[PDB]
Amino acid sequence: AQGLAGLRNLGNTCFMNSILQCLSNTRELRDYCLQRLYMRDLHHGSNAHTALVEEFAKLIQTIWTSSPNDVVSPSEFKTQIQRYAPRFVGYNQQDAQEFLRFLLDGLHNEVNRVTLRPKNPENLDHLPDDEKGRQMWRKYLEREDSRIGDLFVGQLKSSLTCTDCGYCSTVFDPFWDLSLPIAKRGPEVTLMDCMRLFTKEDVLDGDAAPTCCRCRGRKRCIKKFSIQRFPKILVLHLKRFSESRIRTSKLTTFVNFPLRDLDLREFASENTHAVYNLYAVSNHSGTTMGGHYTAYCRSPGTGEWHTFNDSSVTPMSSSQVRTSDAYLLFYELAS
Amino acid sequence: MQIFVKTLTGKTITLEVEPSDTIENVKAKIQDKEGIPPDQQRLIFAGKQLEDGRTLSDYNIQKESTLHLVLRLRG
Ligand SMILES: [Zn+2]
Repeated sequence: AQGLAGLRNLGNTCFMNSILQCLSNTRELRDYCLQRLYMRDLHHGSNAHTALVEEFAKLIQTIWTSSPNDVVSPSEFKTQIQRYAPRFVGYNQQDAQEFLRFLLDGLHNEVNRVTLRPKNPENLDHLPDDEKGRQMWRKYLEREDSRIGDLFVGQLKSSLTCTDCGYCSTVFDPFWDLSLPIAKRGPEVTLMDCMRLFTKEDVLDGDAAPTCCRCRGRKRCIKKFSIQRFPKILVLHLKRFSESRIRTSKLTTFVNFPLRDLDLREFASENTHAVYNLYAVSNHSGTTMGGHYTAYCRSPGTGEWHTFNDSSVTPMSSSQVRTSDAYLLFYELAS
Repeated sequence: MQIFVKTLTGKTITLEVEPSDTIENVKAKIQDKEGIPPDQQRLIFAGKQLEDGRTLSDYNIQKESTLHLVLRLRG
């Protein structure tokens, strides 16, 4: 079938390939590239990074027009991303989430419908904080507004209650992914366990006591995340690093995550059905210092999973996609 | 000004900062509390990884915003 082309290792570029395949199989992002819609959104005038979006799009196009075991060489795209993000110059092993962030940032900046970003953070205390969520959202949207954002951007609500005066200070943070701490409590730790750890009430006291501006002093406060706006594509990042003050080690903890019906209603601030199906996983195997990346991806529409391992593309069953090596999870809205 | 940092294991720390603080300076504050070196630290906010040589102001990081602390799985 289609989109089952591999990517040449160019010298430790598995981190880059794994992400490229997760994005290749991101339906709406793929179609954006195949349908050549980025061309409209591109900025006029001589730019340094016009080539990033065009080279990315051309890679995706090549992948999706190739024969079933062709190997594509992303070398020209690499040259573009390393110009944008100098840290990717050369041939050292890197983190694939760091890569995903720099790349989406670069692609987003180049097709941003906002061509000159507007320069005020006023007080919205008279407003129900779902109304202020919306105001914050539209303020964000008048600086960052692209087709990439359409897909990946959600909104966090952070509610910080002073235990003295009871005031609940609310802030709304946009997010392009969520980075989840891993539960220690295992029968087994689940994705839901990690999401509840992220959204639990953090009791802030002692050296963590924030200042309450109503009380005009440092108080014990309770802080809680909830999801105010759910993104079309939900990227979940497992925080697989121990906290060591000397020497960090990778947590290889199996985190059980679902293929289908990831129901996140629990985490909504006051939702309207937010349920996801999995369609890609970037896998890491090794240590914090070194190892290898692969991707498991579900062909859009097709329900068929493949293991993408640099130049090698191989069918797999869904009973093989959940592993300890899962580091990033790509979810899409279900029907 | 206070900001928060969601750390590695589910704990949130509080930082006293100025809008003019550099990301380097913010990383020292995190090292001061968590003993993770700055060159290991990656800080994520509104999808942006925060870069040294820039300030919190650059990133439009307001009071009570949360930075997300992640390290690296190299491969
Ligand atoms: Zn108070």
